[PDB]
Amino acid sequence: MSVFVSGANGFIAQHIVDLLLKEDYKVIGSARSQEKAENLTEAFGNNPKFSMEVVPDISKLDAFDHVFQKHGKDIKIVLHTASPFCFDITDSERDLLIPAVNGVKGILHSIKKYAADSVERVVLTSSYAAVFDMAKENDKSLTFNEESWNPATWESCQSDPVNAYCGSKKFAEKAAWEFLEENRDSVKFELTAVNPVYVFGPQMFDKDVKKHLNTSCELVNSLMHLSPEDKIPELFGGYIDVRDVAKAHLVAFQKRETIGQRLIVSEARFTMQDVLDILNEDFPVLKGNIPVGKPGSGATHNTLGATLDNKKSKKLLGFKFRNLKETIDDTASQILKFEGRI
Ligand SMILES: NC(=O)C1=CN([C@@H]2O[C@H](COP(=O)(O)OP(=O)(O)OC[C@H]3O[C@@H](n4cnc5c(N)ncnc54)[C@H](OP(=O)(O)O)[C@@H]3O)[C@@H](O)[C@H]2O)C=CC1
Repeated sequence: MSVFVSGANGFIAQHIVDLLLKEDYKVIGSARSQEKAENLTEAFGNNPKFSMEVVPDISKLDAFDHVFQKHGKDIKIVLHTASPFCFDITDSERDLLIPAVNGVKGILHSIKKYAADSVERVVLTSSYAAVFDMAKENDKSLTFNEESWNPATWESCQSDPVNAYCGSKKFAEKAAWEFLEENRDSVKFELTAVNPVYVFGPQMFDKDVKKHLNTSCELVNSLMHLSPEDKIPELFGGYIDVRDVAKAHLVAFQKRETIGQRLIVSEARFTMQDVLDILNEDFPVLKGNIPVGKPGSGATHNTLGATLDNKKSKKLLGFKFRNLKETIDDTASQILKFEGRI
Protein backbone atom coordinates (compact mmCIF):
# COMPACT_ATOMS: atom_id res chain seq x y z
CA MET A 1 0.00 0.00 0.00
CA SER A 2 1.41 3.39 -0.97
CA VAL A 3 0.65 7.08 -0.84
CA PHE A 4 1.55 9.13 -3.91
CA VAL A 5 2.51 12.79 -3.40
CA SER A 6 2.88 15.04 -6.45
CA GLY A 7 5.38 17.93 -6.14
CA ALA A 8 6.94 16.28 -3.08
CA ASN A 9 9.82 18.76 -2.78
CA GLY A 10 7.43 21.70 -2.38
CA PHE A 11 7.11 23.72 0.82
CA ILE A 12 3.81 22.19 2.03
CA ALA A 13 4.47 18.77 0.46
CA GLN A 14 7.72 18.13 2.33
CA HIS A 15 5.79 18.49 5.62
CA ILE A 16 3.17 16.06 4.28
CA VAL A 17 5.89 13.57 3.35
CA ASP A 18 7.24 14.05 6.88
CA LEU A 19 3.92 13.23 8.57
CA LEU A 20 3.28 10.25 6.29
CA LEU A 21 6.67 8.70 7.06
CA LYS A 22 6.10 9.15 10.81
CA GLU A 23 2.72 7.40 10.55
CA ASP A 24 4.48 4.49 8.78
CA TYR A 25 3.10 4.88 5.24
CA LYS A 26 5.11 3.86 2.23
CA VAL A 27 5.45 7.09 0.23
CA ILE A 28 6.14 7.82 -3.44
CA GLY A 29 6.68 11.41 -4.55
CA SER A 30 7.28 13.20 -7.81
CA ALA A 31 9.77 15.98 -8.52
CA ARG A 32 10.73 17.82 -11.67
CA SER A 33 14.20 16.31 -11.94
CA GLN A 34 16.37 13.40 -10.85
CA GLU A 35 18.48 15.99 -8.96
CA LYS A 36 15.61 17.35 -6.83
CA ALA A 37 14.40 13.76 -6.31
CA GLU A 38 17.75 12.52 -4.97
CA ASN A 39 18.11 15.64 -2.81
CA LEU A 40 14.70 14.93 -1.28
CA THR A 41 15.25 11.23 -0.49
CA GLU A 42 18.67 12.13 0.98
CA ALA A 43 17.21 14.88 3.17
CA PHE A 44 14.75 12.31 4.60
CA GLY A 45 17.68 10.06 5.56
CA ASN A 46 17.19 7.61 2.68
CA ASN A 47 14.12 6.20 4.42
CA PRO A 48 13.50 2.79 2.79
CA LYS A 49 9.74 3.56 2.86
CA PHE A 50 10.32 6.64 0.67
CA SER A 51 10.95 6.76 -3.08
CA MET A 52 10.69 9.35 -5.86
CA GLU A 53 9.76 9.54 -9.53
CA VAL A 54 10.66 12.25 -12.03
CA VAL A 55 7.66 14.10 -13.47
CA PRO A 56 9.12 17.20 -15.17
CA ASP A 57 5.94 19.09 -16.18
CA ILE A 58 2.33 18.78 -15.05
CA SER A 59 1.09 20.81 -18.04
CA LYS A 60 1.50 17.53 -19.96
CA LEU A 61 -1.78 15.57 -19.71
CA ASP A 62 0.10 12.25 -19.69
CA ALA A 63 2.73 13.46 -17.18
CA PHE A 64 1.70 10.94 -14.48
CA ASP A 65 1.03 7.99 -16.85
CA HIS A 66 4.36 6.28 -16.09
CA VAL A 67 4.05 6.38 -12.26
CA PHE A 68 0.55 4.88 -12.30
CA GLN A 69 1.55 2.46 -15.09
CA LYS A 70 4.15 0.86 -12.84
CA HIS A 71 2.84 1.64 -9.32
CA GLY A 72 -0.92 2.01 -9.84
CA LYS A 73 -1.61 -1.38 -8.26
CA ASP A 74 0.28 -0.33 -5.11
CA ILE A 75 -1.10 3.23 -4.90
CA LYS A 76 -4.02 3.53 -2.50
CA ILE A 77 -3.90 7.27 -1.75
CA VAL A 78 -3.12 10.16 -4.08
CA LEU A 79 -2.29 13.62 -2.71
CA HIS A 80 -2.08 15.99 -5.67
CA THR A 81 -0.28 19.05 -4.36
CA ALA A 82 1.71 20.21 -7.41
CA SER A 83 0.54 23.50 -8.97
CA PRO A 84 2.43 26.58 -10.18
CA PHE A 85 2.60 29.22 -7.42
CA CYS A 86 5.35 31.25 -9.06
CA PHE A 87 5.21 34.75 -10.52
CA ASP A 88 8.20 35.21 -12.80
CA ILE A 89 5.79 34.37 -15.65
CA THR A 90 5.27 35.61 -19.22
CA ASP A 91 1.64 34.52 -19.81
CA SER A 92 -1.20 33.78 -17.35
CA GLU A 93 -3.11 31.22 -19.43
CA ARG A 94 0.06 29.31 -20.26
CA ASP A 95 2.09 29.56 -17.05
CA LEU A 96 -0.71 29.41 -14.52
CA LEU A 97 -4.05 28.24 -15.93
CA ILE A 98 -3.04 25.42 -18.32
CA PRO A 99 -0.47 23.68 -16.03
CA ALA A 100 -2.71 23.79 -12.95
CA VAL A 101 -5.79 22.62 -14.87
CA ASN A 102 -3.96 19.99 -16.96
CA GLY A 103 -2.15 18.86 -13.79
CA VAL A 104 -5.48 17.86 -12.29
CA LYS A 105 -6.99 16.49 -15.53
CA GLY A 106 -3.80 14.53 -16.21
CA ILE A 107 -3.32 12.78 -12.87
CA LEU A 108 -6.99 11.83 -12.59
CA HIS A 109 -6.91 10.36 -16.12
CA SER A 110 -3.73 8.45 -15.19
CA ILE A 111 -5.64 7.04 -12.20
CA LYS A 112 -8.63 6.13 -14.40
CA LYS A 113 -6.40 4.41 -16.94
CA TYR A 114 -3.99 2.47 -14.70
CA ALA A 115 -5.29 2.48 -11.09
CA ALA A 116 -9.10 2.76 -11.27
CA ASP A 117 -9.54 -0.15 -8.87
CA SER A 118 -6.74 0.49 -6.38
CA VAL A 119 -6.85 4.24 -5.63
CA GLU A 120 -9.25 4.73 -2.75
CA ARG A 121 -8.70 8.39 -1.87
CA VAL A 122 -7.66 11.49 -3.78
CA VAL A 123 -6.84 14.73 -2.01
CA LEU A 124 -6.36 17.94 -3.97
CA THR A 125 -4.39 20.85 -2.57
CA SER A 126 -6.65 23.62 -3.76
CA SER A 127 -6.77 27.09 -2.15
CA TYR A 128 -8.83 29.67 -0.27
CA ALA A 129 -8.18 31.52 -3.54
CA ALA A 130 -10.74 29.10 -5.06
CA VAL A 131 -13.25 30.18 -2.39
CA PHE A 132 -13.03 33.94 -1.88
CA ASP A 133 -13.90 37.07 -3.81
CA MET A 134 -10.85 39.34 -3.93
CA ALA A 135 -12.87 42.49 -4.66
CA LYS A 136 -14.99 41.72 -1.58
CA GLU A 137 -12.58 40.50 1.17
CA ASN A 138 -12.59 44.07 2.54
CA ASP A 139 -16.36 44.11 3.20
CA LYS A 140 -17.20 43.39 6.86
CA SER A 141 -20.85 42.53 6.09
CA LEU A 142 -20.22 39.54 3.79
CA THR A 143 -19.43 35.93 4.74
CA PHE A 144 -17.33 33.27 2.98
CA ASN A 145 -17.43 29.55 3.76
CA GLU A 146 -16.79 26.06 2.29
CA GLU A 147 -19.77 26.42 -0.06
CA SER A 148 -18.42 29.73 -1.45
CA TRP A 149 -16.67 29.82 -4.84
CA ASN A 150 -14.40 32.35 -6.57
CA PRO A 151 -16.69 34.24 -9.02
CA ALA A 152 -13.94 34.78 -11.64
CA THR A 153 -14.18 33.13 -15.06
CA TRP A 154 -11.61 31.81 -17.47
CA GLU A 155 -10.69 35.06 -19.26
CA SER A 156 -11.85 37.41 -16.47
CA CYS A 157 -9.18 36.11 -14.07
CA GLN A 158 -6.51 36.76 -16.72
CA SER A 159 -6.57 40.52 -15.94
CA ASP A 160 -3.40 40.16 -13.81
CA PRO A 161 -1.10 37.29 -12.58
CA VAL A 162 -2.46 37.28 -9.00
CA ASN A 163 -6.05 37.00 -10.31
CA ALA A 164 -4.91 34.36 -12.81
CA TYR A 165 -3.28 32.33 -10.05
CA CYS A 166 -6.52 32.50 -8.05
CA GLY A 167 -8.51 31.44 -11.13
CA SER A 168 -6.06 28.60 -11.78
CA LYS A 169 -6.78 27.21 -8.31
CA LYS A 170 -10.55 27.59 -8.93
CA PHE A 171 -10.42 25.83 -12.31
CA ALA A 172 -8.06 23.06 -11.27
CA GLU A 173 -10.50 22.33 -8.41
CA LYS A 174 -13.63 22.56 -10.57
CA ALA A 175 -11.97 20.13 -13.01
CA ALA A 176 -11.37 17.63 -10.19
CA TRP A 177 -15.03 17.77 -9.07
CA GLU A 178 -16.19 17.63 -12.71
CA PHE A 179 -13.98 14.61 -13.46
CA LEU A 180 -15.49 12.75 -10.50
CA GLU A 181 -18.99 13.71 -11.72
CA GLU A 182 -18.28 12.46 -15.25
CA ASN A 183 -16.55 9.22 -14.18
CA ARG A 184 -18.30 8.31 -10.94
CA ASP A 185 -19.22 4.82 -12.13
CA SER A 186 -15.79 4.21 -13.70
CA VAL A 187 -13.55 4.98 -10.68
CA LYS A 188 -13.41 3.74 -7.08
CA PHE A 189 -11.80 6.81 -5.46
CA GLU A 190 -13.34 9.47 -3.25
CA LEU A 191 -12.28 13.09 -3.55
CA THR A 192 -11.44 15.76 -0.98
CA ALA A 193 -10.24 19.31 -1.51
CA VAL A 194 -7.96 21.00 1.03
CA ASN A 195 -8.09 24.80 0.75
CA PRO A 196 -5.38 26.65 2.67
CA VAL A 197 -5.14 30.37 3.30
CA TYR A 198 -1.69 31.99 3.43
CA VAL A 199 0.67 29.30 4.65
CA PHE A 200 3.51 30.22 6.99
CA GLY A 201 5.92 28.26 9.12
CA PRO A 202 9.38 26.76 8.80
CA GLN A 203 10.87 24.91 5.83
CA MET A 204 11.14 21.19 6.49
CA PHE A 205 14.96 21.40 6.20
CA ASP A 206 17.33 24.25 7.08
CA LYS A 207 19.23 23.79 3.80
CA ASP A 208 16.16 25.02 2.01
CA VAL A 209 16.30 28.39 3.76
CA LYS A 210 17.70 30.61 1.04
CA LYS A 211 17.80 34.27 0.00
CA HIS A 212 14.28 34.06 -1.42
CA LEU A 213 11.70 31.50 -0.32
CA ASN A 214 8.43 30.00 -1.55
CA THR A 215 6.09 32.90 -2.28
CA SER A 216 3.84 32.59 0.84
CA CYS A 217 6.91 32.49 3.12
CA GLU A 218 8.73 35.13 1.07
CA LEU A 219 6.14 37.57 2.49
CA VAL A 220 7.74 37.14 5.92
CA ASN A 221 11.32 36.96 4.60
CA SER A 222 10.57 40.20 2.71
CA LEU A 223 9.10 41.98 5.76
CA MET A 224 12.19 41.07 7.81
CA HIS A 225 14.34 42.94 5.26
CA LEU A 226 12.44 46.22 5.19
CA SER A 227 14.04 49.23 6.91
CA PRO A 228 12.03 51.26 9.49
CA GLU A 229 11.13 54.02 6.99
CA ASP A 230 10.03 51.55 4.26
CA LYS A 231 6.34 51.32 3.38
CA ILE A 232 4.33 48.42 4.81
CA PRO A 233 2.68 46.13 2.20
CA GLU A 234 -1.13 46.03 2.32
CA LEU A 235 -2.45 42.52 2.88
CA PHE A 236 -5.50 41.04 4.55
CA GLY A 237 -6.20 37.31 4.70
CA GLY A 238 -6.41 34.11 6.70
CA TYR A 239 -3.26 32.45 8.01
CA ILE A 240 -2.32 28.87 8.78
CA ASP A 241 0.85 27.06 9.80
CA VAL A 242 2.36 24.59 7.32
CA ARG A 243 2.48 21.70 9.77
CA ASP A 244 -1.25 22.19 10.31
CA VAL A 245 -1.82 22.25 6.54
CA ALA A 246 0.15 19.01 6.13
CA LYS A 247 -1.85 17.35 8.92
CA ALA A 248 -5.08 18.54 7.27
CA HIS A 249 -4.04 16.51 4.20
CA LEU A 250 -3.64 13.31 6.24
CA VAL A 251 -6.97 13.81 8.05
CA ALA A 252 -8.56 14.50 4.64
CA PHE A 253 -7.79 11.00 3.39
CA GLN A 254 -8.04 9.08 6.67
CA LYS A 255 -11.55 10.23 7.62
CA ARG A 256 -14.93 9.02 6.37
CA GLU A 257 -16.51 12.44 6.99
CA THR A 258 -14.06 14.31 4.73
CA ILE A 259 -15.35 12.44 1.66
CA GLY A 260 -16.54 15.01 -0.92
CA GLN A 261 -15.69 18.03 1.24
CA ARG A 262 -13.77 21.24 0.78
CA LEU A 263 -11.66 21.94 3.84
CA ILE A 264 -10.54 25.51 4.46
CA VAL A 265 -7.43 25.29 6.62
CA SER A 266 -7.40 28.70 8.29
CA GLU A 267 -6.83 29.70 11.89
CA ALA A 268 -7.81 33.39 11.87
CA ARG A 269 -7.12 36.68 10.09
CA PHE A 270 -3.95 38.77 9.88
CA THR A 271 -2.43 41.80 8.19
CA MET A 272 1.27 42.69 7.96
CA GLN A 273 0.85 44.90 11.02
CA ASP A 274 0.11 41.76 13.09
CA VAL A 275 3.27 40.20 11.68
CA LEU A 276 5.31 43.32 12.53
CA ASP A 277 3.97 43.39 16.10
CA ILE A 278 5.19 39.81 16.59
CA LEU A 279 8.58 40.26 14.93
CA ASN A 280 9.23 43.43 16.91
CA GLU A 281 8.33 41.80 20.24
CA ASP A 282 9.89 38.34 19.87
CA PHE A 283 13.13 39.27 18.09
CA PRO A 284 15.19 42.07 19.74
CA VAL A 285 17.61 41.90 16.79
CA LEU A 286 14.75 43.03 14.53
CA LYS A 287 13.33 45.81 16.75
CA GLY A 288 14.73 49.13 15.51
CA ASN A 289 15.68 47.57 12.17
CA ILE A 290 12.20 46.99 10.70
CA PRO A 291 8.98 49.06 10.48
CA VAL A 292 6.71 49.48 13.51
CA GLY A 293 3.60 50.87 11.75
CA LYS A 294 0.59 51.29 14.04
CA PRO A 295 0.99 48.50 16.63
CA GLY A 296 -2.25 46.78 17.65
CA SER A 297 -4.22 47.89 14.58
CA GLY A 298 -3.92 44.62 12.65
CA ALA A 299 -6.51 41.83 12.46
CA THR A 300 -5.44 40.08 15.69
CA HIS A 301 -7.14 43.00 17.48
CA ASN A 302 -9.66 44.28 14.92
CA THR A 303 -12.31 42.92 12.57
CA LEU A 304 -11.02 44.32 9.27
CA GLY A 305 -12.89 42.42 6.53
CA ALA A 306 -15.34 39.72 5.45
CA THR A 307 -15.93 36.78 7.78
CA LEU A 308 -14.12 33.58 6.85
CA ASP A 309 -16.35 30.91 8.34
CA ASN A 310 -14.48 27.61 8.30
CA LYS A 311 -16.10 26.28 11.48
CA LYS A 312 -17.31 23.19 9.59
CA SER A 313 -13.74 22.46 8.41
CA LYS A 314 -12.29 23.00 11.91
CA LYS A 315 -14.81 20.48 13.25
CA LEU A 316 -14.08 17.96 10.44
CA LEU A 317 -10.31 18.23 10.94
CA GLY A 318 -10.58 17.73 14.72
CA PHE A 319 -7.37 19.36 15.95
CA LYS A 320 -6.38 22.87 17.02
CA PHE A 321 -4.21 25.18 14.91
CA ARG A 322 -1.07 27.11 15.83
CA ASN A 323 -1.64 30.83 16.42
CA LEU A 324 0.06 33.62 14.43
CA LYS A 325 2.75 34.18 17.05
CA GLU A 326 3.85 30.55 16.88
CA THR A 327 3.88 30.28 13.09
CA ILE A 328 5.62 33.66 12.58
CA ASP A 329 8.18 32.93 15.30
CA ASP A 330 9.10 29.61 13.70
CA THR A 331 9.43 31.17 10.22
CA ALA A 332 11.42 34.21 11.41
CA SER A 333 13.75 32.35 13.77
CA GLN A 334 14.66 29.74 11.14
CA ILE A 335 15.49 32.58 8.72
CA LEU A 336 17.57 34.42 11.34
CA LYS A 337 19.50 31.18 11.82
CA PHE A 338 20.39 31.26 8.09
CA GLU A 339 21.31 34.96 8.24
CA GLY A 340 23.36 34.31 11.40
CA ARG A 341 21.53 36.79 13.65
CA ILE A 342 19.81 34.48 16.20
N1 LIG B 1 1.78 28.51 0.31
C1 LIG B 1 0.51 28.92 0.37
O1 LIG B 1 0.14 30.07 1.10
C2 LIG B 1 -0.57 28.15 -0.34
C3 LIG B 1 -0.27 27.13 -1.25
N2 LIG B 1 -1.28 26.44 -1.89
C4 LIG B 1 -1.01 25.31 -2.79
O2 LIG B 1 -0.10 24.37 -2.25
C5 LIG B 1 0.57 23.72 -3.31
C6 LIG B 1 2.07 23.79 -3.09
O3 LIG B 1 2.45 25.15 -2.93
P1 LIG B 1 3.60 25.60 -1.91
O4 LIG B 1 4.18 24.40 -1.26
O5 LIG B 1 3.01 26.68 -1.10
O6 LIG B 1 4.68 26.34 -2.85
P2 LIG B 1 5.89 25.65 -3.64
O7 LIG B 1 6.35 26.55 -4.73
O8 LIG B 1 7.01 25.29 -2.74
O9 LIG B 1 5.24 24.31 -4.25
C7 LIG B 1 4.96 24.16 -5.63
C8 LIG B 1 5.25 22.72 -6.05
O10 LIG B 1 4.63 22.45 -7.30
C9 LIG B 1 5.61 22.07 -8.25
N3 LIG B 1 5.27 22.58 -9.58
C10 LIG B 1 4.86 23.84 -9.91
N4 LIG B 1 4.66 23.87 -11.25
C11 LIG B 1 4.94 22.65 -11.76
C12 LIG B 1 4.90 22.13 -13.05
N5 LIG B 1 4.40 22.84 -14.05
N6 LIG B 1 5.25 20.81 -13.26
C13 LIG B 1 5.63 20.00 -12.21
N7 LIG B 1 5.66 20.53 -10.93
C14 LIG B 1 5.32 21.82 -10.72
C15 LIG B 1 6.89 22.69 -7.75
O11 LIG B 1 8.06 22.12 -8.30
P3 LIG B 1 9.46 22.92 -8.14
O12 LIG B 1 9.75 23.21 -6.69
O13 LIG B 1 10.59 22.08 -8.67
O14 LIG B 1 9.38 24.21 -8.91
C16 LIG B 1 6.74 22.49 -6.26
O15 LIG B 1 7.06 21.16 -5.92
C17 LIG B 1 0.17 24.43 -4.60
O16 LIG B 1 -0.78 23.62 -5.27
C18 LIG B 1 -0.44 25.73 -4.12
O17 LIG B 1 -1.47 26.21 -4.95
C19 LIG B 1 -2.60 26.70 -1.65
C20 LIG B 1 -3.00 27.68 -0.76
C21 LIG B 1 -2.00 28.52 -0.02
